[PDB]
Amino acid sequence: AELVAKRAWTLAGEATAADRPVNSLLGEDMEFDHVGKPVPVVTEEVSES
Amino acid sequence: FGGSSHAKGIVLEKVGVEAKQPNSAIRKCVRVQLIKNGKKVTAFVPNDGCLNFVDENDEVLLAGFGRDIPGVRFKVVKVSGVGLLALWKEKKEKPR
Amino acid sequence: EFLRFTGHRAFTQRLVLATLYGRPIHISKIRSSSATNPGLAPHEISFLRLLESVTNGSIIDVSYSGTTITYQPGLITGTVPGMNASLSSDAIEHVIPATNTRGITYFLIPLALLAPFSKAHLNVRFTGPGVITSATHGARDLSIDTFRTAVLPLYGLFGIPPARIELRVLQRSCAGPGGKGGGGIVEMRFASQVRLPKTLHLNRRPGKVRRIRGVAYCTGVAASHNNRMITAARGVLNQLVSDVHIAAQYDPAPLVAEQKKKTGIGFGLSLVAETSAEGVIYAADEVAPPEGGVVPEDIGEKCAYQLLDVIAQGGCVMAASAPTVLTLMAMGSEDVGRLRLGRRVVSPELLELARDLKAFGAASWGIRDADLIVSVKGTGVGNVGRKVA
Amino acid sequence: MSSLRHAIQRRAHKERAQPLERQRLGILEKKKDYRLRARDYKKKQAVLKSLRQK
Amino acid sequence: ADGKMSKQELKVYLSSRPPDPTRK
Amino acid sequence: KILKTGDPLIFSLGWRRFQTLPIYSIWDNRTRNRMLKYTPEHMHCFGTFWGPLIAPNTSFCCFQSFSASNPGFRIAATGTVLSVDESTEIVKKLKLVGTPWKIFKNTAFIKDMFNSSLEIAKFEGAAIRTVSGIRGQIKRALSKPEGYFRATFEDKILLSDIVILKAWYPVKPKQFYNPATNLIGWQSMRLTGEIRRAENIPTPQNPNSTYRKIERPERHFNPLRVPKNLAAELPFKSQIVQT
Amino acid sequence: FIRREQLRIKKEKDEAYEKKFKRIIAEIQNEEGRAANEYAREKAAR
Amino acid sequence: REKLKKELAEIEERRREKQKKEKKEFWEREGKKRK
Amino acid sequence: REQFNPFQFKTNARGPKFEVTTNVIKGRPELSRARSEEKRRQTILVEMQRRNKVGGIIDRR
RNA sequence: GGAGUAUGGUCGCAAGGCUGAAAAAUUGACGGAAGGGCACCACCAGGGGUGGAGCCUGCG
RNA sequence: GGAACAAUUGGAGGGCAAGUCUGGUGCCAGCAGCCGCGGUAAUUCCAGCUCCAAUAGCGUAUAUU
Repeated sequence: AELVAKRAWTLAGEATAADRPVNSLLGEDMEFDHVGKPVPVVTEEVSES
Repeated sequence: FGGSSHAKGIVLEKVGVEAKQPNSAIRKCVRVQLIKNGKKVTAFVPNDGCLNFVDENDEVLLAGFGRDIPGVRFKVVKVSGVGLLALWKEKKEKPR
Repeated sequence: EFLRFTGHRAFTQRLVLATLYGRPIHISKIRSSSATNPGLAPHEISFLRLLESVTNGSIIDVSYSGTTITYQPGLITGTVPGMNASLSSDAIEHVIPATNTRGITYFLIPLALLAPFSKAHLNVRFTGPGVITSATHGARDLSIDTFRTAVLPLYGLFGIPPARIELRVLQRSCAGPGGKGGGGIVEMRFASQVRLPKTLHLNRRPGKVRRIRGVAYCTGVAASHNNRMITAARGVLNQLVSDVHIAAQYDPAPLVAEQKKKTGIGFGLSLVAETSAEGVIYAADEVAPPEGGVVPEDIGEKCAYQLLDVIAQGGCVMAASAPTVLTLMAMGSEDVGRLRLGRRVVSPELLELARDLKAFGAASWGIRDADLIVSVKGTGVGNVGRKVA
Repeated sequence: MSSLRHAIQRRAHKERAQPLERQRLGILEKKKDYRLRARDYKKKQAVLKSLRQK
Repeated sequence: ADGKMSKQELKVYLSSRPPDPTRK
Repeated sequence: KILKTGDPLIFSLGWRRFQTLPIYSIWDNRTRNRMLKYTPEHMHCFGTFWGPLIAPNTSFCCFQSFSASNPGFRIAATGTVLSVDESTEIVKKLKLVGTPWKIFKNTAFIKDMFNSSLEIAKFEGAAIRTVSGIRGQIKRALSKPEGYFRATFEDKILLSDIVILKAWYPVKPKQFYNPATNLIGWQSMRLTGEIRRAENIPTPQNPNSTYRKIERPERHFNPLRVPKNLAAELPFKSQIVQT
Repeated sequence: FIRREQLRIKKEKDEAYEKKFKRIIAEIQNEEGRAANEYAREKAAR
Repeated sequence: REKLKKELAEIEERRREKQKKEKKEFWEREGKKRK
Repeated sequence: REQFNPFQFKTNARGPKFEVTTNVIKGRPELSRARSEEKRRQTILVEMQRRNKVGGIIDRR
């Protein structure tokens, strides 16, 4: 039944915001690249150094 | 090497198994130990696909290699007594 | 769950053999007599922590009592960035809690014997409050240098190269307040795995013991003390041997969280004797009593006498390393391993190792004379996972 | 080399086409189209630039 | 005192590397 | 035939024989262990199944069924075993798609990708990329229509384009295990295709994924357009002459 | 937090990677070229 | 024209390589004569 | 020291919108973000390591 | 062969702990009184925000 | 009557993606690429890409001459 069943959206290639439910992305746990450097959080060690 | 035209040797380890570029020669290289002298050398396979067939501790016939890493002098020709090129054209299977 | 054990003796040994076999076991009645502190001991539970950490896919449960446990072994993998850690050369952290008395080597020798049977390397980093580095009075646990230069050359004999066997200390430490305490950090990089180690034949007599080396460590005290220890020990041994040579080493102090506090004060000395025949080595250690303050000369005499006793008693391998080399010879290939043991050297611990291996189901030991030549039949399992390229 | 490759190796990829529920917005711009756009836009901005130069 | 061994014996003994068995 | 991942598959390896579903991956360029959808014809790949463990470098063979009524070549596949573990690290690609809502010079809003500002601010700083090959970055969720967001790009993207995010999502195989005990009699799992013909189910087929023959109309551009004040202030030698 | 962590991890990982392969190709090319030079000199005397 | 020009680039590369071959052969042979 | 390096912390410049009498630092960005980053380490860095780790110590005591 | 340049690996030194966390000054250290110059963070003439209620980025 | 009564062996080359990998003062470049979103009774693709050699014989290794 599962093999003959429709693939989940997590394994269908594209997942459009029409396809999947709402908060499903926060529920998940994935990986992605980034681009760029975020700023350095000026913390105690930065300051005291 | 020696006086022979070919050499039989033992696959140590396909060094360059962690490769990034497919057709790089450090992908295609493999350390072998030529049997009669028990010596470690390294050789090239002509193709990455054939590198997928070759595994360890298989007897390897190899010969000279003459025409980004110039200096490897040998190239593997037969493994476990079967022609690598015939495997690569999918003519025969490999005896294991 | 399937195999069962009883008592608390040879806990690490039973455990590591269950790892090495993948036999799911279940042990009962750890501390049944002790109504005071029944169940586990803290070094044991940190040991279980470390085992779960280093391995993968293993399941371990401990009773509400804490006195019965059950363990489904997974695989020996090591410092992996996918599951365990972040990088390849990432070091896996291990704290052990402050209420530890037992030895670092008491953690190491099981880890040391298991780790050449991993898929990738091992990168353990022992920190924590209870990281003693010295010998214990305790169960007379080994010290770091003793462990290193006393058992790792044996892996060199077994086929595992010391070239990629790596152990380094950064801080050393004694017990301090009672048996508990510690503070010295260590890290070990077992970088040599093998398919199957070499099955070995130590059968020739280790007759002419050539020399003696050793190491005096002092952690918090003046170096005059370990100097005096060298004087004492050479006064014992120079009637036997010219080439006795002991390095000395001084560490200021380890400092531990409560704000921090100095601990691990003490000193001790390690003796190793080296036979001209092959890698045959006799070791002993002595450590000052953690609250005592006895004379370092007496400690030198004591360690000297211990070395002399193992000289008299040991056939080739000493009793401390006996379980190790036996287990490795067991995990050697499906052949005969031939060790030359001495008659006095047999321990109830060694007999227990025999018994529990027989419970595991690998083959047995044949015993003929020459001291007693023991021979084992290797089960030839080796590591289970390895990325054969 | 070129003789060390299969014919199915030598075979091609075909480019995908615009989703048929979206042909309203013209073609699906891929790398050919992109670079032709940026060719013309770099050129015409460089000509504007040399003009403000003068 | 004569315990002071050598730089070489130091390097083989107290260093991170355990001494191999198969050397002289 | 070539064979699909997740399909049943009977393996002859060691003493045992056992029916399982494998998970096919490549080793992308020795990076990330990417889950295939079909096995690569005339190419080695990496499979991962769930069953008995064997010390490595062991040969094995492989079949789709033991039917005598197979017209030809009942064997299907072969190779050696490479490694064993628990909980492999399989990944498959995931493309999170939007479509541009408005397009300014650089910064483009994108709408139909997300269902919440929450999901966006999880994917803060996200490495986004239009099909045409313009790179770019997701920077803030847009507030007034819930689920739209702001992104900063490398040129003027086009309302024609589709905004795709590349991500990598792990898969794990299923832990089914049939010991194909032939002599006692035993249940074989069936294949998806005969399953579809049996249960009278058409194979899923996408109008949006079937390949098509594209017309490329030959692009020309508008002529150069230069502003009023510029053609005023410039010096004689280069003024524009217009009739 | 994932951005700082991923940056640190990625930089370090590929740095170690390229270091490893640089050393590997140095070893192999040096060995093979050394042996090639020796065999060339040996044949060259003949 | 573009096909021929690229090919001429290839053949010039061949010429430069053989020139370097001849050059280092010359200076190898000559250097021993100057030792 | 804590005073004349006031930027160890935040306060409003205004003083109270309403004086109420019954018987000023407003919280520290630096320690706050520091403590939090330690927590984000000890949870999400640890898990992001342990992406794919199966099984564990079932301690009931 | 020579001269450079890189690159990696080898080798030796650096790599032995009276020890156990928290000054310089013939020139310097610190004031004080007077006198000047300045400033919508001073005086003076005014002006104008915020601070009252709602909305919400941000910050704590 | 070619989808066959089923020519081979070498060499060189060109064309490619909602793919991958690496480098950087943005679009560039490099290597490469059966791996592409879907889909296996589905696809009908450069539809059998181009050219050189030998051809029922030829290639490669080493020794060479």
